[PDB]
Amino acid sequence: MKLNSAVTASRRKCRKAYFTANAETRAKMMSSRLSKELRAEHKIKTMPIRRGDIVEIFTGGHKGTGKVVEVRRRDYKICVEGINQKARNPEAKPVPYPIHPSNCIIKELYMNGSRYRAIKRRQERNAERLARI
Amino acid sequence: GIDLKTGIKKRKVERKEPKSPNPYIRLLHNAFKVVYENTGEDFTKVLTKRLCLSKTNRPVLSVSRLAHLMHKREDKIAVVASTVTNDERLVTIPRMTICALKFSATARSRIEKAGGRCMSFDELLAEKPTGDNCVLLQGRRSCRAVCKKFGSPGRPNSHVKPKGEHKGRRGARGRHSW
Amino acid sequence: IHPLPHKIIIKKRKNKFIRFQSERFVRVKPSWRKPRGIDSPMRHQYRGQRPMVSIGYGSDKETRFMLPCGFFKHRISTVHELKTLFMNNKTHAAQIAHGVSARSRKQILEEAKKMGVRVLNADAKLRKEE
Amino acid sequence: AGVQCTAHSWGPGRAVARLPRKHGGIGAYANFARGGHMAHPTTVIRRWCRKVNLNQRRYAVASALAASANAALVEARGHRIADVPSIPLVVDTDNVTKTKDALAIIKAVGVLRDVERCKDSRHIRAGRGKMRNRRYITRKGPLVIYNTEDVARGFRNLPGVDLCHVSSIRLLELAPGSHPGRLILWTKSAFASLDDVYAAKQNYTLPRSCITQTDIERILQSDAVQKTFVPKRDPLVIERKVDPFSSKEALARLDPSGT
Amino acid sequence: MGRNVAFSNMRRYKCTNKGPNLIKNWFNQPARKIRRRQTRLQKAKAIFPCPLQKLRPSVTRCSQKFNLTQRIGRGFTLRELQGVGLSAG
Amino acid sequence: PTRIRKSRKRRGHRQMGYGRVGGHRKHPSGRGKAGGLQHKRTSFDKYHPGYFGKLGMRNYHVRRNIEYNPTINIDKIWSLIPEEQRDGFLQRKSTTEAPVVDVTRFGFFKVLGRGSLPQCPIIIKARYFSSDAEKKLREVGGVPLLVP
RNA sequence: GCAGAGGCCCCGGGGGCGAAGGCGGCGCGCAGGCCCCGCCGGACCGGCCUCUGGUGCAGAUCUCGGCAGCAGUAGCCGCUAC
RNA sequence: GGACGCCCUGCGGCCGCUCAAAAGACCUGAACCCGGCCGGCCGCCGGCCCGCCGGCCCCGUCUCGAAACACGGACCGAGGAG
Repeated sequence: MKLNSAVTASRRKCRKAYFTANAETRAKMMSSRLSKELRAEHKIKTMPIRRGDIVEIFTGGHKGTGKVVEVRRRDYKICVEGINQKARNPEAKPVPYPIHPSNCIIKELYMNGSRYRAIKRRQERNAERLARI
Repeated sequence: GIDLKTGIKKRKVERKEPKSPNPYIRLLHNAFKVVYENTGEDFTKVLTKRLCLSKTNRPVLSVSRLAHLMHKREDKIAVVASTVTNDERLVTIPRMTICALKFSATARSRIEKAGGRCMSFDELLAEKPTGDNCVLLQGRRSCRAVCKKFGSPGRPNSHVKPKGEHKGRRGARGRHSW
Repeated sequence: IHPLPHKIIIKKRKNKFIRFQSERFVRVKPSWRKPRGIDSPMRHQYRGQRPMVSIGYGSDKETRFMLPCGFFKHRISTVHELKTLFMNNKTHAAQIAHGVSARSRKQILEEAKKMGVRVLNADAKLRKEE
Repeated sequence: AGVQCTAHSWGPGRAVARLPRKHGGIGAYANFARGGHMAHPTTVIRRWCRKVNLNQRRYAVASALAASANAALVEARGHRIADVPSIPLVVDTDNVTKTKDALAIIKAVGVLRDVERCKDSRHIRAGRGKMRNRRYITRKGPLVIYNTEDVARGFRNLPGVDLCHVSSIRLLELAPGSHPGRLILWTKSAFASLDDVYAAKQNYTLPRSCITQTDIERILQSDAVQKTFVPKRDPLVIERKVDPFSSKEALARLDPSGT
Repeated sequence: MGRNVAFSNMRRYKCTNKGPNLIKNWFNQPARKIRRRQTRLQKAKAIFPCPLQKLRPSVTRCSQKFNLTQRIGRGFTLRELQGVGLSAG
Repeated sequence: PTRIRKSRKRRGHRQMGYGRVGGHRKHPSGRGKAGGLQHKRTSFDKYHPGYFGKLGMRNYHVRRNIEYNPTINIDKIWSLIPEEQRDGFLQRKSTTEAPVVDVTRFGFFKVLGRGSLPQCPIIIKARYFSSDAEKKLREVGGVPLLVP
């Protein structure tokens, strides 16, 4: 059970948080498990999804691997490259099938310079936790 | 079709069972009713019905009443279908066997200190079920304050008292007041 | 699949005791309601009126609740619940509940087949092979 | 609610009904009206809390604990007691600070089947209970009463297990559903201090024990009661009316000489 | 309906729907105990050695109904103080 | 509560137990105990004698503590002695050492004589005493005594 | 019978292998009602014990929403006119 | 959020497409009411193969007494009072 009474277990209040979250919270909420190779490399279980990330969806329709090309935060869904809806005619624009970030596992990350710093910041806080918090 | 109202005074309801949720009372009523059915003794019929009576019908008998009631017959076991409450006013209680549905803590101690026995209805059923050397004793049923105020205060032959303070002189100062 | 011999089931009224004036208006539903009006022809039971529900219409206690196959009904929802019918319920029979899915109905029916318990709805949801 | 509208009755003579109506004739301020006040609105002044005397609120706990000592009652309350070595069960358990270790004690003492029956039970409740923060229902199982131990940290997450200190035992935990017979795992310290808790209940004498149903059948079956029993007189033979005149034999029962 | 009924000494509810608010609900009881404990705990922390309560005298309960019992009173008289040789300060 | 109530069993019965000829109307007999000397005189006379009038001297402020006089009886003096103490006192008799019971300490001011003291000298200390109290107390051998 | 609460539903109640509901049709009950079956539907639902009620409709010139016959009816006849 | 083909002066039809499903401007889709096809001859209760015979005033309501030429009520759904 939860001993911090300051937090809410109300279905209505919690759902409002998800539906109406600030962008900075929406981004963390949209996170995906790193692959076991990346877990050994960066020593972090999950990273928030970015645009340039190779991802393997283990979902039911559209299971596959792809690089994210669009992150739609308002719908809370990401669009990898490759995974698309069936096209009515061959001569038509391909529509990406929106996939939940939770339905996919990251295979490669866009390291940037802020992402390197963020992995370091988390690694330090995780080490302090591992030292008997 | 059949005139069956000319001489019939109508069914009269009685407590054929104990309305008590208390298991022990239901278990003893069934126990003594089975005895009464098998052995048709008045003592077991009166006990069977006494167990089914309501709390208002069954008043407490004190250890000073039972002493006085059993003064001539200390040997006979005094069967009460309610609770024995001690009377501190009787400094010295005499020794007797008593069997009651309940006994107050002071009344269990006083009788035991005297050398008397506080038996229970289960012990009576085991030892003297039909009721040999036993007397069924009862408390005063009209002792209830509510019983005293039943009637029509204000009527000439009431001898009752009004419910509430009243504090006025009309009808209360005499047969001729009012 | 065969019950105890039993005594002929006699039903006092086949029809269902429709409420009064339920034919005239859709708003009055046919569920029986005691007629309770000052000038109610039904409550006065005048000639030609509908019949009135009474305990006289009650069926024989010995054959009451019995289904036309001579068996009584116990509504089973699981294979553990086939333990009521297992405890020597030679008189009763089993009905599987409507919620129970065809996956579970197959398991329940196999247990019943071993016990010899008769299942009233044994064709239910058996649509070809899933 | 229902009374912020300004509605006054249009009155007799407009071929309308006589209920309060607003400016356009919309019905208002009435239980039947849409947007009207309730006929008798709920109030917060209802008595929510009932009163129980200490003596009876101390009989309830004691009788519930007595039911816990009764395996038959504990099985009837739905607990899996087949492997539990004794009921009541007392287990020495130094502070257990890890759920894995707590489960290992539960597996050894045979309470695990009950702890599992709770885990598997997790389901979504039917009704608006789901909406009103009561979404998941899990069957209630072991109860761990503790004293002088930190066994709480270890058993808290276990599913269906509730933990209470001997000093403050709760009847609602003792009799979940108003049904006596919770499986209680007593820690050695708690069970050996139970008599101290009752002794420290000041002027309280535990309700005196009474007889059981089994003991009154034995007492009724005792020879003393059986000796008092007298054999009942033989009953009337009712028979059924027959026409005696037609049958020689039927007349013979009533008129032997004539036939 | 009547028969012998003691008459009521209850007063009719006043200001029931409009007025000062003459209803005190006690749902704030469990949480008032908590607030009051915390205030005492915080005041106690602010003066650790000092007790929260000052010594107050033993005084006879007033009236003939409680003459022979004693209760705590507001404070010591200046004669009681001179018996121990202590000024009011 | 609500489920096991009579008004739940009156559904479908219209009037709800109040009668066709005269139904539940608001305040048919009036509001309150109004009508005592007029329309309800029969009730206020049959069951309320003394309701109307004035009967005594009026004290503007009764002083509840000067008025309070608690009473004991010659029968309950010995229950005030602790039980372990009482038995020794009873056998010894001891005119030399008989148990003084200050009823004032136990909360009582006047000693009445409802029943009977045991036959052992006692000594009872009280603000006031009845006549048949002192007679019963002094027959037992005890002395009525007054305490400040 | 309804809607909620605390329990129970012997490996942990029933459910996309189809919930509630809707529509028809059996059965059972003196009846209030209950059950099942087919079909439509597309995520929830209970039996039993204990508990709580804003708990059951034919009426109120009842409220609000829909809507019939009337009825292809009465009418679309001020200001000269196309 | 409707592929393509066809016929349209066009409006729009059609075929089908996307989808698990049109769920197509929207979940389920009731009752009243209505149209096509399709039986039947017409309300209730009782008997029988089932259209004949026999019984059958309009309920609620106050009321001595209501089928009343007393009152309220077109219909249906939801809400609606110890």
